[PDB]
Amino acid sequence: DPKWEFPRKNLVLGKTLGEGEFGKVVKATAFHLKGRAGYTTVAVKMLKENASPSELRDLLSEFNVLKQVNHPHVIKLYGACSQDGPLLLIMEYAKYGSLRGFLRESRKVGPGYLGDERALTMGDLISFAWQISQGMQYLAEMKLVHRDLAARNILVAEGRKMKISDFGLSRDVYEEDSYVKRSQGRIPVKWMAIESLFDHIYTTQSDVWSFGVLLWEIVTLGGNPYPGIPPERLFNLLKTGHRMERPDNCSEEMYRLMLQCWKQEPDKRPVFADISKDLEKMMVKR
Amino acid sequence: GPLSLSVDAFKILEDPKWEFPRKNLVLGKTLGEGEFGKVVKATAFHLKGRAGYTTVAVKMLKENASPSELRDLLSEFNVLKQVNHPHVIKLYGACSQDGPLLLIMEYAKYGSLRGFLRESERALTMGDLISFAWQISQGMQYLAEMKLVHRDLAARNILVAEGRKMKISDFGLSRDVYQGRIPVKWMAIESLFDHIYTTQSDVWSFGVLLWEIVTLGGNPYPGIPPERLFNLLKTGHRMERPDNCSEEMYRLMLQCWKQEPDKRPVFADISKDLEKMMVKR
Ligand SMILES: CN(C)CCCNc1ccn2ncc(-c3ccc4c(c3)OCO4)c2n1
Ligand SMILES: CN(C)CCCNc1ccn2ncc(-c3ccc4c(c3)OCO4)c2n1
Ligand SMILES: [Cl-]
Repeated sequence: DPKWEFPRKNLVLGKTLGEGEFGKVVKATAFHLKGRAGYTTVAVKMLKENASPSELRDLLSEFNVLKQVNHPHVIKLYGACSQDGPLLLIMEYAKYGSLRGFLRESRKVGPGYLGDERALTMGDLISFAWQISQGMQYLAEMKLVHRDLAARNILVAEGRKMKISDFGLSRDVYEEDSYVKRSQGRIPVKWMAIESLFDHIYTTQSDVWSFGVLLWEIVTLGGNPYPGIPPERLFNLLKTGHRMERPDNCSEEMYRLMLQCWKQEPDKRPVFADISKDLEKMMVKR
Repeated sequence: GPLSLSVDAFKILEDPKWEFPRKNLVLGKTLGEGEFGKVVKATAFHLKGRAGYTTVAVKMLKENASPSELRDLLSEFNVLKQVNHPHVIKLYGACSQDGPLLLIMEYAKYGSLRGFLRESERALTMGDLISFAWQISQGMQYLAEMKLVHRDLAARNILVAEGRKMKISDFGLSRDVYQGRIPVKWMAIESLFDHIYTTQSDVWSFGVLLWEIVTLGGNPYPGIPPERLFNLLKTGHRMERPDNCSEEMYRLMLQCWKQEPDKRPVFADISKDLEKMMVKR
């Protein structure tokens, strides 16, 4: 695709920013990128060593989705090097790294959380969740299920702007408004809706469940969901109606929004437009 | 769904052959973590009615495990409880009643074959490498006769136990003849193009393993990205004879990579070529 193809000689790769089930991401610079003169600092996504077909399919899927979507709170694709060498996706650089990393650093780095980019209040946290909701609201309009919504898969960029990232597992639902997988998925159990875990059904409403988990991660400043609970225990724990407890740093209204995202019946869960409205009300009143 | 049914069976059956009391198990240092989960060294008291403490390896889910990772563990339990061979890593038991699911396995003090070769500045004869290749062939021959496809054969997925005995490990992806999770550089052409896996696709993987052995842990198709390998294999390219590799050994490799699965050797033939190398010093 000439719209996206970038000259490989104008890209220079540097240190690894992260490596895992999502693949490899390095910090880079691009010369004469999309008409910007001189060098622009970028992130480059590529396959890790000993890549499987699934990891190549995920890199290509990501390329295909980010070609079609544009939102202030979705990480930007700028280009690709897809000829005569490894597939490289050139992306928007997010200087603060993952949201999980950023929130966790805030327990340790002053001014920290207060109940300046390192100073955080409950207002900041509600704003982070609101930015992510708006991104997801747009993605749902675009008939996309992300499936991998989690604090580790959100990026924090210039001005502490939230950028939804990690589109490798995202799927089109234009027909039936569900994505169904015969085999077992690669989404961590503890972020999965009950119907995704038992029935392999992914919808915008299963993204709403995952958003509720992300909400619990945000207010706990990067806490580990269902802490101490082995993942195989979540089958029984969720079907008997157990949900994570209200954490210490959480209003009743915020906990009620989480509980609503974890309703057993997907249709009883709020939609992203309603989540964005609930987070707007919370902001304004405080 | 299929996984909730297996998890629940596993927590319920409490099979006295396999269930090991959690209080008799003492977990020690981490041996390895990755896509295969987490394995730690441990001691097990009265394992299988053995006296005192047996040193064991314990496999468990790593952090943030997916349904795929949990299915791989149960699936390993399912396959390994049915197999018994000196060059296949043994299952001794499971803990399914007390916190995280644990599999209790034969311990391999030298770790992975890949790690054991890359540190070889230890001394190996071509005779040893060919012993290693032969042992794996024996394990694979026994698995194929049981109609199990391993799918995942690689030097990183072979363990080295006491006396440098080879142990085939990583049975999570294995299938009983009668998804895209294997690294592309170990996959047969028909697995890449048509998603077929048979004993003959295990033989292709075995040919890549021979090449890792002879290069003392080399990286297959060095500096070729996996995305390009699809067209290079399709057009009949294969890795060059490596340094310190006989014609005989390299001919065995090339036959494991025939395009037509029917033209590859079976494991009995691979075993016989290494038995014949052996007697012919
Ligand atoms: C798991 N997710 C977050 C992977 C997202 C992969 N795509 C991108 C795109 C742009 N940027 N800009 C910075 C990073 C980055 C920084 C630190 C990290 C990092 C990515 O992964 C862990 O630590 C990045 N990644
Ligand atoms: C990827 N494969 C090899 C994982 C196999 C997992 N099952 C077992 C079973 C028994 N043992 N006894 C030692 C190890 C071990 C040591 C160092 C490692 C290691 C496993 O993995 C990497 O480094 C072991 N693993
Ligand atoms: Cl990404």
